[PDB]
Amino acid sequence: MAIERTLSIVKPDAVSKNHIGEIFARFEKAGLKIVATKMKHLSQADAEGFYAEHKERGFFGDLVAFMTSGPVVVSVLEGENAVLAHREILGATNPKEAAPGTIRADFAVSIDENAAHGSDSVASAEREIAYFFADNEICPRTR
Amino acid sequence: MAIERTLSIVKPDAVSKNHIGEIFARFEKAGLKIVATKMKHLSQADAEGFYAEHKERGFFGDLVAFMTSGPVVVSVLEGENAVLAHREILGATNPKEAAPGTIRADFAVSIDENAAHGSDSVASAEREIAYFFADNEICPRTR
Repeated sequence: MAIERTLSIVKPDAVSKNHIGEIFARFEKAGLKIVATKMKHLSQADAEGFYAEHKERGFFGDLVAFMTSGPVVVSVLEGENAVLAHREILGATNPKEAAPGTIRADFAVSIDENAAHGSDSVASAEREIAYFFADNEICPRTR
Repeated sequence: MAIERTLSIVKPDAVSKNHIGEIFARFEKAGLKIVATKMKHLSQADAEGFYAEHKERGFFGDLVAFMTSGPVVVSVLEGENAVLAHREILGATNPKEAAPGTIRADFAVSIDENAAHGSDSVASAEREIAYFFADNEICPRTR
């Protein structure tokens, strides 16, 4: 259908075990294009701001701790049906419920340590992308 | 077996052909760790500054034009013997002279569009890394 952009995060687990390349390759093989990317070590404030909607939930602290335990790679992916297609390759949030051959199935150890993040929707994608990237930071493909 | 850092650039050809993941994976498979990375679209000044040592060369204009023709990915790779090790997996600058299985052999179409850059020495690596990255930008692995 229409060209969408979605946020990817390779989480501290997948980075520490050096799966950045393999994961990126999954994106690109499925036809998604990386139009922005950067490695970051999120501060407590960064993670808390990003996951702000879950501020009152029981798992908030766990989530913040895991996402600040080490450097991540934050990326913007562009393509047809990007949000859902990205979601398909990632697999279920729960790696034990994730289908074989997906990123979570292949690289995730647990719920907390589930390798990668992807935006849940187009609406969530715009906010998440805007959280990590200035609009002039997202590089159109020339060439 | 002393740990070094070297600069990697995925050039606009390999980026436009969506080989970022595959190339990254080659790095990680070789025991190198990605400790910094970002996608950038180099300005003419950016490119001219980085390649300043070739300013007087005839091919300078072609080099700058190609390296500004589209987005690149600049990265810092870390590991034992990183400079030389990176150059081994990259292969010869000329893809016709590159060994099988190297990045240039697999992803380069020509000498001009040869997929990727790697620092040629420790002195140049220290300069190239500092050109694109603040020390505070290079993320040590904490897990």
